[PDB]
Amino acid sequence: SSRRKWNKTGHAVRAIGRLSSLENVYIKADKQKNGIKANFKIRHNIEDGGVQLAYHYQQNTPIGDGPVLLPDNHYLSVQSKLSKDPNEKRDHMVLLEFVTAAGITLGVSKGEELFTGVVPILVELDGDVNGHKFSVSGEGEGDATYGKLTLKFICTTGKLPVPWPTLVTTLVLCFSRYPDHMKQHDFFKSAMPEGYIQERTIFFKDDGNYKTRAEVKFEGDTLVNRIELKGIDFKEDGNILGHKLEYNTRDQLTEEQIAEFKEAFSLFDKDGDGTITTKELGTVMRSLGQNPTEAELQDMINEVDADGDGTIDFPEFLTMMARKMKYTDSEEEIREAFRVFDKDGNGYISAAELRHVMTNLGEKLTDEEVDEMIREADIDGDGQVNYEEFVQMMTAK
Ligand SMILES: [Ca+2]
Ligand SMILES: [Ca+2]
Ligand SMILES: [Ca+2]
Ligand SMILES: [Ca+2]
Ligand code: NA
Ligand code: NA
Ligand code: NA
Ligand code: NA
Ligand code: NA
Repeated sequence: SSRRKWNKTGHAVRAIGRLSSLENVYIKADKQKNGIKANFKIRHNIEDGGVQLAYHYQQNTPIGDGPVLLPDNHYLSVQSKLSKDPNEKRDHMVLLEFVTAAGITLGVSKGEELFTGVVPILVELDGDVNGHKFSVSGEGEGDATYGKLTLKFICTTGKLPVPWPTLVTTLVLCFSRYPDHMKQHDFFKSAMPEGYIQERTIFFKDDGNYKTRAEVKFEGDTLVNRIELKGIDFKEDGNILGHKLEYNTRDQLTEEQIAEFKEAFSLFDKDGDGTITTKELGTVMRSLGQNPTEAELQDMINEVDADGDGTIDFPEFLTMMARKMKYTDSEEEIREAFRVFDKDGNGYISAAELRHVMTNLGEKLTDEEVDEMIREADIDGDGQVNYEEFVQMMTAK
């Protein structure tokens, strides 16, 4: 009962953490190359705690001379699920994926006609990472109508020398659902059938990088992604070549974890109308130190604003807290979070610093309950909460 008094205030923090970060795929026109540029960050969980980041840079250039749609700035959201086929002797990856355009608020080309139904997909990649060659064959299909891909990947050369997740980004964004108001912004479909070239450089923080080059085009009725990948400067024992990444990753919101999110949701949603406004989000951040402009609040809300109505619908909110427990935060992000409470920087959250936050955030919290709270997390016994004591209060299971 003092336990969830953490889970509430902790999720409220990890929510402002999420709204402050850039988890999507940010697309902008590249008129220079009559094509587009994209950039996003990828979170790879490490099987024994922590996260590997992969900072992605992306060029798309069309293959033919056909006029193409060059979009205003928007983004995609991807939701990847990796599983195994249990009949499958070979090194493989079953990939389900949902891909949705958003980030233009409220107020078709020949190409789209080609994606109206279900389309066969074939993927062929030849890889060299630190000189370990491998090859990968995929088949599956894309209902563009829903933003759904289903694909199976086999490593044709035996054992893959890199964790499968690192390849997911590399192994067909022409299957994104664009909403009706955004159809004039789908370059990918516009470029079909002749195709686009998809070039990426992918930096794994504290490790090597991939250079990828991909022909994505129709061959008959089948959409085909052919890829060369070249990895350099990886560490023999680092997270990639040491296969130290989680494959599976946890997709299970216990009944009870959704309810933790609603208790949080309701800290922002002060009027209980089931949506969070710039006004309400401002109110909570101000009572927690930060002091952002109208501009920042709109851009934070627009990071998670599916319907593009300029507010966080209770559902839009759950989606984002689901993400933020699915993928591990970085040490930078946890520190930023700590420093919301550790309002002096000494590396310890005092009884008197928890009060300052709790009672600035608007809760009764008499000097009895405040201490019941501290004691909850205080493993080493010191009457204060240190950074590693904090990371325990901010994890699942
Ligand atoms: Ca509200
Ligand atoms: Ca919304
Ligand atoms: Ca302190
Ligand atoms: Ca302590
Ligand atoms: Na340009
Ligand atoms: Na073209
Ligand atoms: Na190669
Ligand atoms: Na690039
Ligand atoms: Na290459």
